[PDB]
Amino acid sequence: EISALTRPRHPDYWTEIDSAAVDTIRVLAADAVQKVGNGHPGTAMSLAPLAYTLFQRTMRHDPSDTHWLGRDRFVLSAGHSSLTLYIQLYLGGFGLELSDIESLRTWGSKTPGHPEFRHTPGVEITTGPLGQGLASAVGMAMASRYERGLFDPDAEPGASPFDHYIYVIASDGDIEEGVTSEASSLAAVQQLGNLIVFYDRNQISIEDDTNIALCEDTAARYRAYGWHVQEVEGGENVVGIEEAIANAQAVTDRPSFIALRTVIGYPAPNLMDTGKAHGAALGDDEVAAVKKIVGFDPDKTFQVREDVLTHTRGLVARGKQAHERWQLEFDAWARREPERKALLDRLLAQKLPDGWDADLPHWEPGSKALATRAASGAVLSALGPKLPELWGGSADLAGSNNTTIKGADSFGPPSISTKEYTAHWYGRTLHFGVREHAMGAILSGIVLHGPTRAYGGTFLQFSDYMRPAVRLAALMDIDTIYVWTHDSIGLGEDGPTHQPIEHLSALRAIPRLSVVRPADANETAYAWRTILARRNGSGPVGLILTRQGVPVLDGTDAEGVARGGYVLSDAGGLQPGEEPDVILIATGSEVQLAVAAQTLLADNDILARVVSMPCLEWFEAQPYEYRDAVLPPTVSARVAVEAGVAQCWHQLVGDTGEIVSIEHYGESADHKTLFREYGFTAEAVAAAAERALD
Amino acid sequence: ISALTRPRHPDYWTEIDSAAVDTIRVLAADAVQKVGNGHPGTAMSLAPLAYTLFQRTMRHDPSDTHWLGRDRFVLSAGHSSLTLYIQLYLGGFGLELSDIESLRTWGSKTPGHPEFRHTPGVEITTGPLGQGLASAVGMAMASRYERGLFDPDAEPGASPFDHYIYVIASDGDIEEGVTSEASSLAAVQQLGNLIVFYDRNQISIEDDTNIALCEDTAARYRAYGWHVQEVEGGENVVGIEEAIANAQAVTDRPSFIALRTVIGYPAPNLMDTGKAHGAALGDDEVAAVKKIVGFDPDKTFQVREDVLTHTRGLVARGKQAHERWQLEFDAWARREPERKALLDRLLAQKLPDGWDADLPHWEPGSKALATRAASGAVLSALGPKLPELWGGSADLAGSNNTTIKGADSFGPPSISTKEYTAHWYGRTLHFGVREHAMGAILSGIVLHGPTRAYGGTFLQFSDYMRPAVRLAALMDIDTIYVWTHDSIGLGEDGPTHQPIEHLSALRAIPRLSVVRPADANETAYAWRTILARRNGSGPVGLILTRQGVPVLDGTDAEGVARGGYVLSDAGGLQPGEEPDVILIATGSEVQLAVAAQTLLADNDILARVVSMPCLEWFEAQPYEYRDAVLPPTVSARVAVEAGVAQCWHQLVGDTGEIVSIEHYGESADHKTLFREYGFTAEAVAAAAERALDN
Ligand SMILES: Cc1ncc(C[n+]2csc(CCOP(=O)(O)OP(=O)(O)O)c2C)c(N)n1
Ligand SMILES: Cc1ncc(C[n+]2csc(CCOP(=O)(O)OP(=O)(O)O)c2C)c(N)n1
Ligand SMILES: [Mg+2]
Ligand SMILES: [Mg+2]
Repeated sequence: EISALTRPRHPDYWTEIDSAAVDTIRVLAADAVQKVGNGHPGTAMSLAPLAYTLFQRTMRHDPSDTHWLGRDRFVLSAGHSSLTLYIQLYLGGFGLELSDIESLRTWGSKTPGHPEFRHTPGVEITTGPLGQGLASAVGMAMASRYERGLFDPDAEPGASPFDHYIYVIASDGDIEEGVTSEASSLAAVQQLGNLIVFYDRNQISIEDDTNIALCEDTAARYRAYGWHVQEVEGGENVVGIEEAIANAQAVTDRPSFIALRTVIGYPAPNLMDTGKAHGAALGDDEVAAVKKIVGFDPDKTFQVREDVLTHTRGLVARGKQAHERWQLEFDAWARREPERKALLDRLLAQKLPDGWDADLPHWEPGSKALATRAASGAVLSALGPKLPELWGGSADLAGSNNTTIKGADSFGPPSISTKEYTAHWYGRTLHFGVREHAMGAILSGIVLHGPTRAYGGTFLQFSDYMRPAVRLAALMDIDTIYVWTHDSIGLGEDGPTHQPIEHLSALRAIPRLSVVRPADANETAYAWRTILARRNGSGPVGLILTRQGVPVLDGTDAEGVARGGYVLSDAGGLQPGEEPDVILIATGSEVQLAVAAQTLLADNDILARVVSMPCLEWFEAQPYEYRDAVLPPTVSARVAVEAGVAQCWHQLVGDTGEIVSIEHYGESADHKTLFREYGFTAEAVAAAAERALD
Repeated sequence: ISALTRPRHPDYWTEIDSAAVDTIRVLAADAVQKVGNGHPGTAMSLAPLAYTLFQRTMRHDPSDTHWLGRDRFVLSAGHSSLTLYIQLYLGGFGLELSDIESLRTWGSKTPGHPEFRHTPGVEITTGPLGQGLASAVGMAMASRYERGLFDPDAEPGASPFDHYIYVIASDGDIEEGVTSEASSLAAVQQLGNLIVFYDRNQISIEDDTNIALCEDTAARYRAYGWHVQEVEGGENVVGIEEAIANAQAVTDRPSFIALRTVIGYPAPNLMDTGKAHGAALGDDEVAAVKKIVGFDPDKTFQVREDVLTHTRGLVARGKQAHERWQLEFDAWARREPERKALLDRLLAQKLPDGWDADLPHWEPGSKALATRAASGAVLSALGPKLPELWGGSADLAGSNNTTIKGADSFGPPSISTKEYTAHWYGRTLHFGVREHAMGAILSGIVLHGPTRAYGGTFLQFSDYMRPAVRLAALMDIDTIYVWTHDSIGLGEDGPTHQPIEHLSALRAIPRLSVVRPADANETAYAWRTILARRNGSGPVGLILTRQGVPVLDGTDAEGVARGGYVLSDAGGLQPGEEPDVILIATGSEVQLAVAAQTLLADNDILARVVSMPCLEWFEAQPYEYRDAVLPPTVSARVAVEAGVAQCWHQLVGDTGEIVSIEHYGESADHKTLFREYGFTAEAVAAAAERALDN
């Protein structure tokens, strides 16, 4: 029953020491949680044998260089079981020490409740929101193939220094989350041979026994996708685990899924196989009882036998040696491929090739009205050729997002090629399907895996579908790029389910997400330029683009875009010491109203400054000297214009300012009717400027 | 090719029916050609199916679209709105030919995507892919639970409350994560009366689906536990109708029917392409199509009299079905006077006498109590008195306090577990780790009938369910989202879990009321107001703390119901004496407001404390009330909230202060976090002082 599943099956090399190492994992987890009084001990206990096998034996990595280019990557998607990762990091010499384990979940420690990228050496990604790690792992896998395309394409299956695996530990919760279905469905399409996922199937979650909400045959589901699926029984069946792993490595045309049936919190006599093992301290009695069962001293805590540590720390030496062997192959590769090596070096130093931005498109103020999205495609098409690290695509909307670099092929197995798209393994164009959330997660995987630069595209509205991934990117401060088109009622007839209203405010609220909304075709070009150049740091970016055509304007300025907000034209106006009478601040498709109203106000002896604000976050990060030059605090008469809610503009316009906004849902009609009906006209901007003064 | 587009007409089918079908196709083609944008393709290929469902399959009355006993239909592929419109028209539901001629124009009854309440017989707003299907699930669940309340002892199929939910889904719906989650939980709950067609048609916006979709969708459905069947060809009405009766025969598994189809049949050049999906065919293709079907290529919106006469028979059929049904209902009413009284109470949106008589109270100064604990206490107290109130949690019942004490669980008894006994007419919902599906399901429930469902998860994960939440607000229906662990207050789980931008981001959604009780009593008053429907009929997100908070002096039911009210008046005041300063706070930060009020009096500063549990309710109150609470002559204002500042600027104005958190948190206990991030009475007091000196 409970006894059948928790029976050991140790391989031939496995000594008493290995059994002690495992037992050490289990008690360290129980003690670590007991110390702080809250945490997640149960899963760490049952997964000890698996985690042990992965770090000590399965994976290629070097504990003295967690940045080693050629390392296998591990992702703990079940982020609650952070101790699983922390203890291997400690046991194997990765940088964590016993005192870090003893600091679980305390202010500023290297071991927070969920693992954080950059806080701890050896953590490949922040996880915790369930689904995210698995879905991102898919991205990592995809990136490794694309990175292979760029550095060593002609190498043979397995023979490249750039060949490695992505290992993922997922739980029931990961398996239930929609994002995982999406990412898995697409992983199969892309035949990601080097992705190997363990699913800890343990019939437990926070509401205890999973039967109350989970009846599916997950393994069959994965077979349905086109994954390589295996079922292994029992947490202690290291033999079963190791055979599954080798079977998976041998399959190179399908990502692998190994469902491992387990009893949570083994061997806690009373608490195992319960929800309580998942998310609370076991209590002193259950901890003592566990120590007795494994032959540990129930009166001491954080006990680590010298022989155990001496053994596990052998990974340091094994790692070093693997790294030294790998180095010869790499060095050989560098001599054989000086060109591609120079690229690798350019990408790792985060530099761009000379004159990469020389073909940058330009449009003349007054020329034909051009949609900011069409401008983006043109800019992408121009920079493509000059930036091999740039790839990306769309969530089934390539036509509408303008994300296909002109004359680029598609990323995928040739057997997925269609009439419209030719797929090569080292292709450039990404097709995510109608999978925005997985798209988001994938993009974080891509830039976490390596130095490539990927972007993903969909309608602004569906930033709602991918929100948890965007948030996580910002938390991680990594440089993903989300192309969001059809940014307002401007989109017209598709109606209120599609038209964004709250979206810019809600996105601007996310600490560290830069929301970039170019006023016209040239601001667009200057935007990409600033994004790729990394002028404003290394956080995520949402690039907001219109469906409908907008004027090409006078007064646009690269340097000004890169500053976030700048003066598009003062009113003439003007004299030294000549503040303007009123400041109009606008963004994206509403800057043209600011301008036209500046004309209507001069014709009435009112002198208006127009400020284009393509990125409020970049503006706010500029020093006060610059900000007060653009928005002098002595001018209180201010008007903001944006086809979105007022919420995020109040601090900027102050007590006596006005905001021309949309506070309600839209309607199914053409854009011109919509902007008119909702009062997005030069006259309304003018009239607000006038009230701004009284 | 094609044998796919080959007809298979049953034995009753006449020439007329073939004309009826053909009319659907051209009506669709013209209807899009007129306005010059839209989605014609699918509406053409789905014609036979749509025709069969409304004309024949469904039990409904086209002159009472509110008929209690009607089969419900959901077109989850919202873009093919014409498929629903044309059947509404053809079958006498209220739409006329002029409505069809008004597709996608300002204020017409036929917007781009169907809109609940805008058109008679649209059951739900759809358009964001996945939403309709996921909610259909919720509808199915509602019907079961509604049967429990009205006619439980009736026999399988013998109830007037027994009917079906039909759902048309497309490739995009099938790809979307929310669909997976919903489907998976649909099988768990064994929703015998839910029957879904999936238009498997190898086409989406990026042309041929092979570029991003290789899975065997039908297998995947078998894996869940679903009664699956495959039918081949858009024209195979016989296949379709047998599939239909097979599905109705199976009463313990939700049924799924993959229909394989050629998009935009019979458009000679545009069928089977992405261009048939989402643009106007053009004049030639339209012409060509009429020729192929024997229609005048020079006349538009042509509807033969014998066609319409035939299709309109549905009015007559619908009438008699409604009449036969009435006898059973009336029989049922005589047989069940008590349950009829409930149905009547519920339809009139009434609450039983003394329903809020047991409402919990707590004395100011008593043991610190967490606002989530207060919620469960309240829920427990009202459960017995309100049969229509059900719901549960996204695998966090223990942590959300959503189980009504002494309640049973909703599901087949065979999913029962040690912790939860499931009955068919059980009350406690177990969504598992599927927040998005949870959101869509709550919308299904309250759309389907007059029951009142709530759903629970951590505030953080409103991110996972955002597109469902937003769609609820767009429809203005009275869903309820219990969001617990509202801030850094949640402690050691860390920055992936701690909400920062969420209150602001959620407040930004037009029509979502974000209710954050200050203490256990406010919590009780909040529920009272939500269930009373005092503030209208839209969605509510109820924000609750993980950690204990003081029971405060000056809480007031009437004030909560108003959204924002005066909690205390500084001690020094005279009549017509404004306070020196106003402290406005919410939820767990009100205690700081108070405690800084004491520190400010001890310094001869007279401060008003305003609790603002719901800013949207406060904003909806007349200015007389608002100015009574927040007199415009007092500029010296301070807001306090453990979230971002964004939503608070308009309220505190130019010279006010905001005590906010502008960055991500940290993994430590809650007291350390509030201290480190400046959430103390002193910091509130110091900010009051600066405001005065501005
Ligand atoms: C999207 C999301 N929803 C909810 C949570 C809260 N949560 C953390 S772990 C968990 C379920 C635990 O079950 P399982 O995934 O089986 O992990 P186990 O305890 O077996 O290792 C939940 C609901 C979360 N982190 N992310
Ligand atoms: C969540 C979401 N993402 C994207 C869209 C935009 N969109 C509308 S339909 C569609 C895909 C069209 O293909 P499919 O659903 O298979 O419809 P078909 O052409 O077969 O009728 C997309 C991406 C949407 N409406 N909702
Ligand atoms: Mg589990
Ligand atoms: Mg399709």
